[PDB]
Amino acid sequence: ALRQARKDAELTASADSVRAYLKQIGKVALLNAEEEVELAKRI
Amino acid sequence: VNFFDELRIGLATAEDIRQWSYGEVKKPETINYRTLKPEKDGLFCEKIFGPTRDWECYCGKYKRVRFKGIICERCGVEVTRAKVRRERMGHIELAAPVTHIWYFKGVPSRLGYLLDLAPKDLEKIIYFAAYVITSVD
Amino acid sequence: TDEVGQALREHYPDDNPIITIVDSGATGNFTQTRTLAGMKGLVTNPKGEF
Amino acid sequence: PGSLIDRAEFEAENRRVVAEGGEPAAGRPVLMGITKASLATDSWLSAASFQETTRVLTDAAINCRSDKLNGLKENVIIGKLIPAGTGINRYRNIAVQPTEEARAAA
Amino acid sequence: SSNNSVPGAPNRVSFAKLREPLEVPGLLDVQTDSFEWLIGSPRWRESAAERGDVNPVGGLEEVLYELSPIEDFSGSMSLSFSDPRFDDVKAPVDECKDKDMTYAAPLFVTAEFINNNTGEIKSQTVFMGDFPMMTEKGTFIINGTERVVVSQLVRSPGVYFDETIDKSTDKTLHSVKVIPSRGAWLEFDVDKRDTVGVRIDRKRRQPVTVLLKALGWTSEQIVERFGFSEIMRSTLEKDNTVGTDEALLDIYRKLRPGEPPTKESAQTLLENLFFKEKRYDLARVGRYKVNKKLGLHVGEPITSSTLTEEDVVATIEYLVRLHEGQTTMTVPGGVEVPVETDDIDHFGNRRLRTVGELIQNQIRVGMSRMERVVRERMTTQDVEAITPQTLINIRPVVAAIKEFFGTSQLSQFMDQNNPLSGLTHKRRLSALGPGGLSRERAGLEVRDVHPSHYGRMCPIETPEGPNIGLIGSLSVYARVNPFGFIETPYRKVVDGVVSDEIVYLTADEEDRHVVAQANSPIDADGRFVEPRVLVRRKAGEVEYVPSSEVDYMDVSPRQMVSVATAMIPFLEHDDANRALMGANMQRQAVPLVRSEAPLVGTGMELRAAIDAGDVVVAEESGVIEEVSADYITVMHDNGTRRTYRMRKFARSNHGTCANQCPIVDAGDRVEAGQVIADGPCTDDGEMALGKNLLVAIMPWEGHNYEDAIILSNRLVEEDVLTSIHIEEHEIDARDTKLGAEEITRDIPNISDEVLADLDERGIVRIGAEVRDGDILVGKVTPKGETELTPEERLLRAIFGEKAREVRDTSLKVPHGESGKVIGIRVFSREDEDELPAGVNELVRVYVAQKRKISDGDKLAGRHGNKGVIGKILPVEDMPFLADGTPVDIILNTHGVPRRMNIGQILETHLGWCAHSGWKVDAAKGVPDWAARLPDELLEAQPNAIVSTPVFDGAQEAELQGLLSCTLPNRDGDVLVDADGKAMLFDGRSGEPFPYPVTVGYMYIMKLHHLVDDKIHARSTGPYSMITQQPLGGKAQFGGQRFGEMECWAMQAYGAAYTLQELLTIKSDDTVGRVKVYEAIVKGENIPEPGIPESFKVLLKELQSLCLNVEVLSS
Amino acid sequence: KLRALKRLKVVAAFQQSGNSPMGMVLDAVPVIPPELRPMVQLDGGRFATSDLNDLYRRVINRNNRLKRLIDLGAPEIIVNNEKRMLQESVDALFDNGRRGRPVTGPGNRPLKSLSDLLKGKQGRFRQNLLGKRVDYSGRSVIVVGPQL
Amino acid sequence: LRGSRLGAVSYETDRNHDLAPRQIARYRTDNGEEFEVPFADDAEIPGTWLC
Ligand SMILES: [Zn+2]
Repeated sequence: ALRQARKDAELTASADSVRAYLKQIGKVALLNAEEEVELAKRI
Repeated sequence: VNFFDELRIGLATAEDIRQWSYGEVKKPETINYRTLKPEKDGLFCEKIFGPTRDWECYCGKYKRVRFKGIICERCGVEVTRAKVRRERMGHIELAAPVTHIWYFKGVPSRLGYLLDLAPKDLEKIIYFAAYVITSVD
Repeated sequence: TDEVGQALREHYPDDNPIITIVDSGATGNFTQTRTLAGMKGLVTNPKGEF
Repeated sequence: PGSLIDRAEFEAENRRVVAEGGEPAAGRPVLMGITKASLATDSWLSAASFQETTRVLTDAAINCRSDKLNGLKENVIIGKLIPAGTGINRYRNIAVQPTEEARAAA
Repeated sequence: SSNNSVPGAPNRVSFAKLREPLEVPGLLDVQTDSFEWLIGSPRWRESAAERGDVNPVGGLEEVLYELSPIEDFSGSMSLSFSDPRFDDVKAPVDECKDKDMTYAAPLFVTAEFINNNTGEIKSQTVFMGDFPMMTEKGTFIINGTERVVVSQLVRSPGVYFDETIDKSTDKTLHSVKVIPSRGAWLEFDVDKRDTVGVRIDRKRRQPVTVLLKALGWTSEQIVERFGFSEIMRSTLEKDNTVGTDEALLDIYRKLRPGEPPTKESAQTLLENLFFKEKRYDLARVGRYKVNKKLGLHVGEPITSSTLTEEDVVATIEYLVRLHEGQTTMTVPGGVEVPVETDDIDHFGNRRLRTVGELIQNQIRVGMSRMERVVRERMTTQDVEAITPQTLINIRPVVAAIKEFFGTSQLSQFMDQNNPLSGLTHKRRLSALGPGGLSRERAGLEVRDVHPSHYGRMCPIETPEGPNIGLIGSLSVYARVNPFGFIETPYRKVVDGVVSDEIVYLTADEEDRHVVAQANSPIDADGRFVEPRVLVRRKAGEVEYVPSSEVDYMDVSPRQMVSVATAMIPFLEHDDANRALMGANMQRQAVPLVRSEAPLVGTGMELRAAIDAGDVVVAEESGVIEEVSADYITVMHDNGTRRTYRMRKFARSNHGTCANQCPIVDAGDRVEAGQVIADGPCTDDGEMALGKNLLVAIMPWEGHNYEDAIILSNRLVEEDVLTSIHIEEHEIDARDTKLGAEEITRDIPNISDEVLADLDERGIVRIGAEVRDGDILVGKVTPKGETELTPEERLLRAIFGEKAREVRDTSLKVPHGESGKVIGIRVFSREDEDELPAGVNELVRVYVAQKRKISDGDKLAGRHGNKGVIGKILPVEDMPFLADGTPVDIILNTHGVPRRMNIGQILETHLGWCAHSGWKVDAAKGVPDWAARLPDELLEAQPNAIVSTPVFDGAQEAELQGLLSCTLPNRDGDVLVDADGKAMLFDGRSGEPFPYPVTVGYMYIMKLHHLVDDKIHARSTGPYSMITQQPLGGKAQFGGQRFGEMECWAMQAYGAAYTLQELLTIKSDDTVGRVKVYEAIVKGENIPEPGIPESFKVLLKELQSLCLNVEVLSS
Repeated sequence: KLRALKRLKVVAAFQQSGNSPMGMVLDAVPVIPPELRPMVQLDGGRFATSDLNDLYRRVINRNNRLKRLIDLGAPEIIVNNEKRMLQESVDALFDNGRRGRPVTGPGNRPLKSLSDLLKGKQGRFRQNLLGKRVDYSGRSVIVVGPQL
Repeated sequence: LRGSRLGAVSYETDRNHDLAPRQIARYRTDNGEEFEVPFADDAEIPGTWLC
């Protein structure tokens, strides 16, 4: 229902392409300090 | 020279485009701000497109018609007339392939008919919104 | 309008310069003479009606 | 099927195709408007300069349609002599010499 | 009779049979009152107190109050504005005009920063910027130039219910467009089926029930509100969605496509779009329109500029009852309103954004930009260290004002050919511009004359070009409703006694009530005479009501007409096309050197000059102390003296003279409001755009063939039609890369013969006559070092002359121009004058010429006749009367009957009657025709001025009677018989013409379409930039466009080589044009054309688009 | 049937002549000669671009940035966004006003691409090619010459 | 509204009857492309050339 409409809106054209880039970047969330330390040690 | 009889428009290829050009513009500059002379490898470069003045190279090595049809060894601009700046073309070597807009967007879409793809979906392909499979085994 | 125009037509002499110009074929139809003297007639709506 | 082609070309193709095995293509006369008749011409320069320049240009580029430069518009665009009036070869190539009797008189 | 007002008037006898209850208003009130409403001037304050005292509020106050307060997202602080206030202007009008500085005054605003959490007020007086100020004449002065803000007709915000028919169904489909200002629309439509579409923001319709449940109406409340409505209950069944939030989510999906919906977001966004006023504001006019159309509030003040649920549900129910075919309708809490469709062009729905509204809108958008900046910097800046000085940024506001007054289609260049054009450029309504329809978007139905234009907008005067109906002008008596509508005066009649209580109505009250006609028999008591009376109803119908239901009456005739059109005598005899032409070309006359007043005219010759501003008016009564050609010093009754400065030979905005010479003497006593000095086209107070010329109406020798006009040489000898045209040339000595140029006498190669006129330091001496191509400003620039051609080197050394590294670019006067040099105005950086960046010395030279009349200049009377002058005959070969007086011009007869403009005939006849003077010998009573003539008209003097008002003038019988007795000139000689014709003698051959010919005195102007501005030629000149075509426009040499149609015309002839020439070797063959010039000079044959530089540019562009457009040779 | 007819009108077009359909996609973009997109010094030391220089500058900027991104080593998201902008810049260069919004300049004025110079009533194809300003010409107001 | 391309047109007349003699050099890229450059005779030949 509501989640179905969410998934339907997840697949739209978005001809602006800045809105498309924003919906693309919306996929990945933030991180906090300890995982930053872990990533730095790994790299 | 006249003797014009036919004009044949046609889809140009990359090998034709980089055969038309006399150079490869690779810098987004036009004119030096202070001396008001075109930049090297820019959108107005004398080496690529021809001399701004008549029978003069960029460093002024060869300033006479006696020196014509030749290229100055240092600055690289070929010494000729100044009307060649209206005719000589350039080219840009793209680092990634791009699609022409006339054969994708103009209804009826020609890429769509050639590939049997819907434009509502072809737009999702060529603007990096959806994947396609180029080969399945 | 028709009958006013007919009365005006039968009233004028032949040497009258307005009707002399009109009847010569030089310029102008008789309706302009009818509007000059007599009756303007029926005038149209902005939509097209009368 | 459904495509529109010139009557002369249709007849010529039928004369060619009655030989080498005979089969006729069936054709029906059509009355088309002036816009579509003008746009469906043989020369791409004139049609492109008329109307709907983008689509005419792109489908002419696809078809590789070679113009032959024989109308009164494509001869105006490229600046050479038009094929009407004093431009046709019947009048453009007149040899003018003084007459024999008056050449002898001179 | 006469005028009986504006002291110092010429005694101009009037043919006005009726009375004039209301004098014409202050003609320029539409500009001045609007601007002082914007400012909040005390005169406007007391006028508003007289006419609506409850809310005396200026436009700056409104934008400031709607702006105040400004809070951050935290809500812990706020910023507010109050008390707009002006200083005096920094410079007077004339100094502003001379020194190219805009006429402005600073704006001071009291800003207050308030903190919430700790609590302080930071009050200041922030300089908001210079604000342009309108002068006394209704014009702004920007950058020295004079500009006029033209009032704009727009479509007022509100509710507009309209219907269409569907030929596929034959049903009436009704709809509404609730159009706000800067908001989002919503349309409620009834489609082909019996459902109702509620399309909100342009996107894919809606049934009502979704929107009703969105606001919070359950199905039971929808039944209760819409029970009788069959369509509404059908859509309630068709709802296919139950639950308010179930409708809200669908609305959010339809309105936010590509957004994750949440309950709070959908709950708040619908309120945001229509109820949160920051993104939705239908203005004061829109609120008044909606609550008057729907009758929601009656006595309540105008507030809450957003919508409300009551308004929306009332709109829906109004639509459904209007589809039901109801007549009236009561909404709970409001008085009932009639159910009707609304006209898109009725003046109750078409409002007028005047100059004040436009400047207020521009200030509003500038304040919006500044508010965005200020609320950005409220947060980033540290608290307890700031003040409104640090927060306010005035650059976007002044940028918005400067962008409005310069480079906007409504901030038009002031058009001064004659004072009348100055008056009529103002008081002009334009329906095109920003926020209005453009000419390509303009339909045919907007360009007509709705029957609501009567008394609010003249149906005659519109531009004849591609703007007909989009540009018109206000009526004479029109006044502007404070809400932007156009009121009109009317005389109230109660129970059949015509009172004098003049009441102003807009178009709506003109619909409700019923209107009579001024030319009706009032029996000297306010009482009508005949019961059966000419009357207008609501929808433009004309009927015969009895003389008991008439409640309102027109103030006067000529109320429907504009200012310029009211100055046409015998207008009611002219056709509307030729009247339109006469009105449009009455504003194009040029100021002559003499400017003699017309013989026959109207009452608007005097009041269109004292109001236009170009006539100096004695401010307060007194005696003249002293006069000159430069100033008038008046002695007021109480001590004070005042010096009125003139404006001698000042250039207008179109090159015409603007002389002002006094008409008072050293001992005369003047009263307040009296004309004290005539203007460009003024004569003893009243307008004079042309001259009175002796006119015959015969076709003479084919020179007056097809609108051509012949003149006497008499008009050339005595300078009757002769204008003084003043042209302005300018040149600046800027900076450059190689150095700096200098205005000097050290010019490169030119003989010292042409340096005689120049003074010691460049520019010419004052009064030195110049021809085309002469040197005006000696100015030379550096060039650098270019290697010479060898033969130039040899030729230089042969005469020993040096390289002369500098290059001359002097100010040469352009081709086809001559005349004296009046004045030289020179700026400099050394005097510390305001010059743009990188400019050292500016100088302007004013070159004037006395343009006489010639063959080709355009002449015209007041009734749409017009023509180029065919031939200037000598005085002897012109048809002269029996007394030897030659006629001055000869019009054609064949243009008169077919154009239906016989007013020029009548104006001719009365003209002669006004010149010879009449005397009605009332020995045995008064003759029958002269019974209703006013007194002191039974006799008149020679050259006595007269006046016929527009729609009550000389009757034809009265013209016959006046023409019967036209007392002789000097001998016993009645030259013009009772018929109005005379026996002309052929001045060329000698024999008298066999038939009598119409002669009279006609008033004719000189239009600003002179030959010297139009004649143009080019053999070779400048060339265009990207394409190598010749330039054009006559500003350069320029060439004529040999367009596509001429190409077809030459193809049809079979002309091949001429077409090849005109398209190859005269336009684009870059190597071929030098060849054709060489071949012509050397006498050789014209070279064969090559390929044009147009086809090659096309080829290179086609190759640039990845299209291999190759040519195969053969 | 009808879909087959419309497709074959494009498929058979590529089969009859010698055009490979590879030219539909683009690898090297040609640049119009400088004098057809001139940079002129107006009187007053100003400058006037021909409005194609900005589009070419955008294309070169995005292509060079893509080259640097790929050479350095960049994530899939950034590289794909850069490729999409390269596509949009080329699209704007060839035809403005087709996909998305018209690429605007100062004053919110749409830019003039290569298509907007061929197209239009004022484009080369219609006029400035059929009708031209001409030398050896003049104009004047006219009067009647009844003795000629 | 004057304008210039920041260039100068020389009104010189073609002198094809004699030009300074011009030598011709052949440059080659890495990928097998050949280019011919008519360099000046009394001039140095740069082995590395932008082709
Ligand atoms: Zn060099």
